[PDB]
Amino acid sequence: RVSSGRDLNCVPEIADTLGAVAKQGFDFLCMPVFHPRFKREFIQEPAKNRPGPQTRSDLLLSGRDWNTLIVGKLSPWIRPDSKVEKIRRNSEAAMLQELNFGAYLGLPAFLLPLNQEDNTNLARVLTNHIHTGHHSSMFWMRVPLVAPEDLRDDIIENAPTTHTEEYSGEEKTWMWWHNFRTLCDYSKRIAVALEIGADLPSNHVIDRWLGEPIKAAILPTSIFLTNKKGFPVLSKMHQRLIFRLLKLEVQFIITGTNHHSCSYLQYLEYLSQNRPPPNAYELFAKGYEDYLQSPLQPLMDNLESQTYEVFEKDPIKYSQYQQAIYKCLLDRVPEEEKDTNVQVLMVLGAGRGPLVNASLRAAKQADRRIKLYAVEKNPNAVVTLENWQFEEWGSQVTVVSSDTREWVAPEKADIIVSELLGSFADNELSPECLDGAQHFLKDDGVSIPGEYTSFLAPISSSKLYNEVRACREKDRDPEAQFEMPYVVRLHNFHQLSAPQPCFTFSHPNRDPMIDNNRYCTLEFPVEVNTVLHGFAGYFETVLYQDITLSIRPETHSPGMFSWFPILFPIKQPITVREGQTICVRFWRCSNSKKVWYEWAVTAPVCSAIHNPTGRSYTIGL
Amino acid sequence: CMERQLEAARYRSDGALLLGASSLSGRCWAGSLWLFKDPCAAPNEGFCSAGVQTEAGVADLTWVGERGILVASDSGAVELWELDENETLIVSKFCKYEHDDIVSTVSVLSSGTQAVSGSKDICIKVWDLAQQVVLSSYRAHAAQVTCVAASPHKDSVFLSCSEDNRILLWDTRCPKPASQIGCGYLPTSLAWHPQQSEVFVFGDENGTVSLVDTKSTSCVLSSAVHSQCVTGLVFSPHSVPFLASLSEDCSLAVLDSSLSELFRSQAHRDFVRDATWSPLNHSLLTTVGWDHQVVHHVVPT
Ligand SMILES: Cc1ncnc2c1ccn2[C@@H]1C[C@H](Oc2cc(C(F)F)c(F)c3c2CNCC3)[C@@H](O)[C@H]1O
Repeated sequence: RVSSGRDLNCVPEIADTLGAVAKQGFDFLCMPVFHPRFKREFIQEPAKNRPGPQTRSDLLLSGRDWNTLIVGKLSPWIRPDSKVEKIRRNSEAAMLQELNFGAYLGLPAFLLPLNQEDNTNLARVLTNHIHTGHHSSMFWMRVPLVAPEDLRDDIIENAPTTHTEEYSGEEKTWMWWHNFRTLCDYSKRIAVALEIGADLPSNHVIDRWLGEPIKAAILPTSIFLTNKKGFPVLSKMHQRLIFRLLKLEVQFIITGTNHHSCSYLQYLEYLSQNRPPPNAYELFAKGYEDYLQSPLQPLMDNLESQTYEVFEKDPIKYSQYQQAIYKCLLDRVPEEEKDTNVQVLMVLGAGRGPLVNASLRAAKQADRRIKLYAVEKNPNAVVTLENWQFEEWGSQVTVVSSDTREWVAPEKADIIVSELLGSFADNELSPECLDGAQHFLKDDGVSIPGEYTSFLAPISSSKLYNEVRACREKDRDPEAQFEMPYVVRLHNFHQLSAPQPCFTFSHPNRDPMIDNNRYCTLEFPVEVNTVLHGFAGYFETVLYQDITLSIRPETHSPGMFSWFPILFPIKQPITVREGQTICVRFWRCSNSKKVWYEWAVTAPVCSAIHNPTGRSYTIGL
Repeated sequence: CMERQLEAARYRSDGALLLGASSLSGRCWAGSLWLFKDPCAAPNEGFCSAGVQTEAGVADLTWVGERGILVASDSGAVELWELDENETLIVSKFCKYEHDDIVSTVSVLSSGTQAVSGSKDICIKVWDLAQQVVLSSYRAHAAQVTCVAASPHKDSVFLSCSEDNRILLWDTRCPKPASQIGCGYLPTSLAWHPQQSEVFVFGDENGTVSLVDTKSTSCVLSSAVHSQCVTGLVFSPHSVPFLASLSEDCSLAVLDSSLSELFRSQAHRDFVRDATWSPLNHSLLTTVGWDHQVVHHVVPT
């Protein structure tokens, strides 16, 4: 249940060592591809001409074992940023030699350390290896939560450890990683192997690693407390961190010598088994985590049958729609008028008919009479509606195969019910649609939903930033992927500020010079040091009175699957210091043919205006 | 199968040569311990008095008296290996895995009952050789412990140095035992002076050797002996001792008290790892290397 490995620095006999590791339970071994102490010379004689083999043979293991079980480790004497010219030159050659030997073997990962502030030449030599030949291996940057210089024993008489808070100072190992991956141009092949120490740092220090590509978590044996029975266990703070990494599905690594009567692995497995079970949303999204999808355009496109199937299997959303109609039927028809008044109920964008079936159950419990209409423009869905109109609904439902803005209705409506909302509420053009249905609505008719509001929150996620970067396509603008929203089940990210309302629409809009274009300026107070990559969009809707639906994480409608958050990226990531305010501007724009968003960051620094005139993205009318 | 890389050469009181070695390449990365009652018959494996195979490479070793041998293991263990009553075998006393990485430096304290190890796990541990336990565990450094050298005559004083650029003067009598002795390049080798218990020398990774007095951390005299890192420094048994410095530049130099060069030997074709002066002939100095050589030098005095 937990992918775990063993970190070693001493491997006298490769197959013997691997067999013991596999018996222990480790799915892989991190070991040195050359002897850790076997320092080599490449420039001066006579050590340059050192005879004999340079390392053990590739023959000692099957190609499959080298591909799935061995994780390389850079030799600890290799120091490409040494202040000694000869050590840099020598460690450059030795580093390429080790990296190339790992590529020769098809190793699935290779470890490199980040133990000092300056790793510029280390980055240049890794970047040069990445650009040479054909390999595809992952590079794991072993970086600690707390630098060894800041966790030392306070035992140097003339050099004491500081006892004052250094906010940014305590997050120094994050900057070591940030500079390193900026230098290597955000390579998808460069990830973090995070080293947890005996005493965990402040929460803000830990939170600096949110949205970061963590592929492994290194637990040294010395961080384990001993229980009454004698087996290794972890503090309740260490366990909380392990639970956070289990959500990211990192590979746990056990390093260092044995100090307990694998017991370390057994504890990890025990923790893994006792984690809270995944809820309905958590089980539905399993696989969709940080996967970028295009937002649906049901108006411009015709939805596939299986898309409607998925939208139908959301009991919570339809139960909320049932009650919204149920409360409206009671409010519109008094019990004395129970069989004198039949309400004109019109579903707009009926699909295969799930709202039609909600309006039937809402007429039964409310005990009022309704005349149903199922308006749908997708002719393929309309085939499903007409087979049900004959087989089950009957004279009750009048299926109309049209676009709501071009339909000339027989009589005016009492209630119009629609589900024309996207993850950013109005992104499927619901305002435009319901506006073109207000003419066939009675001078006192109800619209369900009656209101909806979009929300935005600034996020940090170098992983989602890298995921959007990988969306570059040929025959288009090389940066167009940063000027369009994506629907995504955001997972490895950090929300830098509370969601705030962006655009609101209310139906009906009995005001002339209505105008669905918008311009909103938001100010997001940020309490942490971070890197902004985009803005998560969510929505809230008032179906009727207190009956509401929401994807705003704080007010999220429990167990609802129909919507995932949207992501509005930005071309260039923006450094945000603790106490700074991120200021974002959003626009809803349109002409007679298309509708689109435009957006820009105005503080702490300006970005370019994203998607000017829908050049990268439009929503068709 | 065999250990070509000779790591340590240590002459005891009578004149029997100690030999630590590791195979830092090939199928097996294990190590070995060897005793040669006839020093001129080294490194020939069949011309030895005793030998033993270890499960891991020998990064460092020290003579715990005349029978015992303390070993710094790659496996993360401190080991005690004692000669048998006949001196034709080497047997394990303890193999304690208390360090989380390659144990690279070892030094036995004045009383011969305590010792100090320096690992790549950044810790420094003080051991009770008889009780077979770690008396104290010290995480005073920020990077790998390169070298730990116990004081000649004080059982609670010793020098350590690390890739964190610090040289710590230790005295376990204080509540904060360590103290930085400054003056540059990373410290790589430490040598206590035999007569001045307050003077010591150290070598850096730029081939420079520096003469340091604990008292005042200023005026300090130094010289560029080597072109590459200074892996070791050993003082001669003479009443006025000569200093022999070994290096990665595959050379050995013998210097006077003013750091001037009196000898230079290029007999080695690989890294020079240890030097030991003869207890019998004080102008005879033996150097083992990574090229499997044992080279016996005649220092011009
Ligand atoms: C101008 C015009 N005139 C007539 N109909 C129109 C339009 C524009 C769109 N449409 C319909 C709307 C309908 O959209 C849905 C149906 C179901 C249900 F069927 F499952 C859903 F769950 C969801 C949606 C959309 N938001 C996510 C959830 C789709 O069928 C379109 O063809």
